[PDB]
Amino acid sequence: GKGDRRTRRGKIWRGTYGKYRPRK
Amino acid sequence: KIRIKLRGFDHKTLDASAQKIVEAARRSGAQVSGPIPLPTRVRRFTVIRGPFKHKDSREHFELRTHNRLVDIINPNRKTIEQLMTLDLPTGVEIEIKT
Amino acid sequence: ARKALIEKAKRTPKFKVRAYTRCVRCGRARSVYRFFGLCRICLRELAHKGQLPGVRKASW
Amino acid sequence: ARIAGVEIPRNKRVDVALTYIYGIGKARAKEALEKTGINPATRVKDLTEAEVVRLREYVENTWKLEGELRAEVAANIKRLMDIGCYRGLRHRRGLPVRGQRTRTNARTRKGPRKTVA
Amino acid sequence: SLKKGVFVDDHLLEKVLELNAKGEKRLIKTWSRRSTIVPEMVGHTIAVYNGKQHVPVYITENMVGHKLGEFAPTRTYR
Amino acid sequence: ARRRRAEVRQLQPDLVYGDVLVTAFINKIMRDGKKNLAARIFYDACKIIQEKTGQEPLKVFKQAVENVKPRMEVRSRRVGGANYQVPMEVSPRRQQSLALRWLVQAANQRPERRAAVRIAHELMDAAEGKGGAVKKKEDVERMAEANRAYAHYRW
Amino acid sequence: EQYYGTGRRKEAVARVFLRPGNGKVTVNGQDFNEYFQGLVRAVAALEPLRAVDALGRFDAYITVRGGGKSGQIDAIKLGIARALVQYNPDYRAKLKPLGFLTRDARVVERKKYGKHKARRAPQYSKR
RNA sequence: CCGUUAGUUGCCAGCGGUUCGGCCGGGCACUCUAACGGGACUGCCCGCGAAAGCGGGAGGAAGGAGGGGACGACGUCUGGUCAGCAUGGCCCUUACGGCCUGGGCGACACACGUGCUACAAUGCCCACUACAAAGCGAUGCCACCCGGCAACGGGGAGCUAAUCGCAAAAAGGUGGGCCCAGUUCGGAUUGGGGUCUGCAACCCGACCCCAUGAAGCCGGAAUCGCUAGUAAUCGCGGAUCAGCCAUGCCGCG
Ligand SMILES: [Mg+2]
Ligand SMILES: [Mg+2]
Ligand SMILES: [Mg+2]
Ligand SMILES: [Mg+2]
Repeated sequence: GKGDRRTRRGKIWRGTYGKYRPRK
Repeated sequence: KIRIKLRGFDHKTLDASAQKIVEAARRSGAQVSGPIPLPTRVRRFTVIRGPFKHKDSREHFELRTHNRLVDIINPNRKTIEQLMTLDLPTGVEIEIKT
Repeated sequence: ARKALIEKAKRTPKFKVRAYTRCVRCGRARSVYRFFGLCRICLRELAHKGQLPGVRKASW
Repeated sequence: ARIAGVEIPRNKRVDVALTYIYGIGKARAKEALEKTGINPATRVKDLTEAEVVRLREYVENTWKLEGELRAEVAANIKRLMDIGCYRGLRHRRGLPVRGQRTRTNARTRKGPRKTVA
Repeated sequence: SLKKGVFVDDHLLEKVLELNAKGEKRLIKTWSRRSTIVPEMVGHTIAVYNGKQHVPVYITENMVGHKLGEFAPTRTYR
Repeated sequence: ARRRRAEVRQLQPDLVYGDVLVTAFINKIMRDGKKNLAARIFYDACKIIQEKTGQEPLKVFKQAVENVKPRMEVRSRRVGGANYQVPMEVSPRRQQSLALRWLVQAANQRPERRAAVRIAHELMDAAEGKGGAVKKKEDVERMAEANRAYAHYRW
Repeated sequence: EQYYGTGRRKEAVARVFLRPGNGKVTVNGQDFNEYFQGLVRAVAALEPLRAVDALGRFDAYITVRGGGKSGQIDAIKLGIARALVQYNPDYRAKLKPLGFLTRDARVVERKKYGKHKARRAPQYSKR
C-alpha cells in the first residue's frame, strides 16, 4: 500500500507534512 | 512617520478608506506620498458544486485580500489628532507600526 | 449518529489521537475546512447566500 | 583474466562487470576501488595482470556474497515459516510481504494471470 | 521503525510481569496487540485477539522485533 | 471541419539558410517539446556533407524532396454498400507535408547508432533514387496508377 | 544619451536599453554571446539589425526579469525595435510591413476543473 | 496595449562608499505592484456578392468574437442524492440509542475503469553553470552552524508576512563516461540495516544504504483526447491536519 501504515514503499500518494516532517 | 497598512477584502472599501486616511493629515500637515498598493493576496477556494457523485462541475470562489500601504513623512502632533478623530470608517482593519 | 458524534468532538478524550473536525451547521464529518469550519456543503449554502465575508465567486 | 574466482565477467568494464555479481552494484564498487587504490576507468582486456587478485581477498573476506549470501536469505525465512507468524505465510502463499493489494497487481509474487471463467 | 526507544502496553506488564515473581504459569486472556515481542518474555504463551477470538502461540527466542499481532491471523482465508 | 475551409498556419523561416523549407523540417523532427535538441541533428548532418563532398547541404536537400513528393495517390472512400478505395492526384501542399513526415520516420529505421546519421542518409540515398523515402513514395503511385480504370469519380 | 526598450512575451520581462556604441551586448553581466551558449534561436534575438543592416553599430545594456527562456529571447526581439523609434522613428516601414513590431501574445491557458492539462479531458469509457 | 495616481520589490538606466552584494546615500522613468480610465466599433480605403457578409490592405499591439473564466432558458430523463441538511409516513426506545479494545472496506484463481515508469542513443549517469508564474506559513515556516556517508538530530538568524523563509525547480548549456546491450534504460519483489510523528507503525508509513535487479524489444481486434501556446514533454504550489488515504483533485509556469 503506497503511503499508508506498515510498509516502506513510496510516498507520492501519502504526502509527508505532519507525517514525520519538521515542525518546531 | 508612524506606519500603517490597509487590509480589506474589497478595494472599494479599502481604496476609499485609503483615500480617507490621506484626508486626516495631508490636509492637516505636510504632504504624504499616496497609498502604496501592495500586490493583492488571495485565498483561492474551489469547491465541488454537487453534494454527491458529480465530482466535476465544480465552482470556484476567492477570498481576496487587498493590501495597501500609506507612509507619512512628517508625523505632525496635530495631524495625529485628526487620525483617531476619524471614528467613522468602514468594515476594514488597520494596524499602526513603529 | 447525527446528534451523537459532534458531541464526541468536544470533550477531547484520548491523546492527540482522535482530534478531527466537524462542520457547524451541516455537522458533517469530512470535507470540512479549518478556515470556515464548514463542509463543502455547509459553506456554499451560505457562500452563495452571502454570510461569508469577501467570499465572492471566483472568475479568471 | 581469472577475476572474481566464482563467477567471471571478463572482457567488460571492471566496476560494472562487478555489478553482475550476486551482491555488487554501485557503491560496493566505490569503496572497493577506493580502498584498494585501483583506478576504475579501466577494462579487463588489457590491464596490469597483478590487479586481478587484490580485489579478491578484500571483497572475498569481510562480508558475504554469491553462494555465500542466499544462506542468510534462506535463513531469515524458513524460521518465519516454522514460526507461524503471518509474515512467514506471505512468502509461502504466493503473496507479497510488504503488504500490497491483491484485488489487482501482485503479479510479481505470482507471475501469471490465470483468468478462470 | 522503532527509533530511540521501544515499547509495550501497560497492563501487559501487569498481566505479564506478575508471571515472574516465581517464574509463573502461562494462561492469560487479554486484549492488546500492537505491543512489541518482549525479549524478557520468551517463556510464556500470550492471549492475542484476531476479531472474534484470541489465538495464541508458544513464544520462541527468534521472535523479538516482530509484533504480537502477527501470530493471530485475522482475515480467515488462508 | 465541415463549413469554412480553415487557415493554413504560416511558419517561421530558417535563420541559417533562407527558406521556410528548413524550419519546416526541424520542427518536424522535434520530439517531446525539445526544439534546439533537434536543430543539432539537422545541422550536425549539414556539417557532414560539407565534409563529405562539394555538395552543399541545402542545394541538395530539395532534390530528394522532389524525389519524395509523388504525383497521384489513393484515398479510402465509401460507396454503394461496402468499403473500397479511391485514387486521385496529390495536393501540392499535402505533397510537401507528406514528404517531410515521410522523411523523418525514415530516420529511426536506418541502422545508425548516432543521430544525424539517421538523417542525411535517407536524404542522400534519395538524392539519386535509391532510398526508403522513395520506396514508400512510389508504392502509393504503384498502388495508385495501377487503378487507372477507376475513371468515373476521379473528379 | 540612450534609448530604452520594453519587451514582454510569455509573461517574461526583459528591460532593453540601446546606446550608440560599437560592440558590447551583455545581460545582467554574464555575456549574451556566452550567456546563451548552445542555443539555436540565439541569432533570432538580434534580428532587427541585419534586417536594417545595422548590427555593427549601436550597443545594448540588457536586464531580464524572470520569465521563460525562449520568452526571454523573443521579448528581446521586441525591445530593440520597441526602443529607437523615440529619436529614430523612421525605422518603421521596413519592420511593421515585414512584421516585427508586435508582441505576438500567446499566454498559456489555465488549468480548468474537470479536465487535466487545461484542455485534455480524461479518458472516456462508455463501458 | 497604453495613461495617471502611488514607491519598504526593483535601480549605478546618472552619480558618491563599496568586504565590487542592490549592501548604502540617493532617486521613481524603467521592473513590479493595484485602483480608475483611453483603446477595436467593419472605423477608413482598394475591390467582390444587392443584403447581411467576404479576399484584403493600411494605421493600430491586436480586425472582423483577439484569447480563456464564470453565466447554463422552456422542458425530458417519474434522472442522482433521507448518507451534507430539513422533512411526511412506517419502524426501532431496555434497544436498530450510546462508550471502549481489536479486526474489516488494502481480503484474491480473476476481469474492467483512471492514472504512474517504461520497454531507451532526439538516449541514460556524474560533475559544473542561469531564468520562473503562482501558492503557503509565529507557537508555524526553517535559513544557517555542527553532527550525520543518508531520511534526519541539537543550536538558532529572520518572518505574524512584496522584506523572513518553504525554495533546491526539471527539460536547459558545457565536459567525461556508457557505443546497442536486455544495456551504467526501468525500478516490482524480497533479506538485513536506519532516522524521521504521534498513547501505538505486522495486515495497514515514508526517504536512504548493501543488494536482490521481473516482465518489458512498442503491443491484435478495437478504442481515447487534442485545431494553438492547444497536443506532448519538463518541473512548482494549495486545499482537510495529532497522524491518517494528496501519483487522484484544484491551481502555476
Ligand atoms: Mg501586443
Ligand atoms: Mg429524480
Ligand atoms: Mg523515475
Ligand atoms: Mg542523496
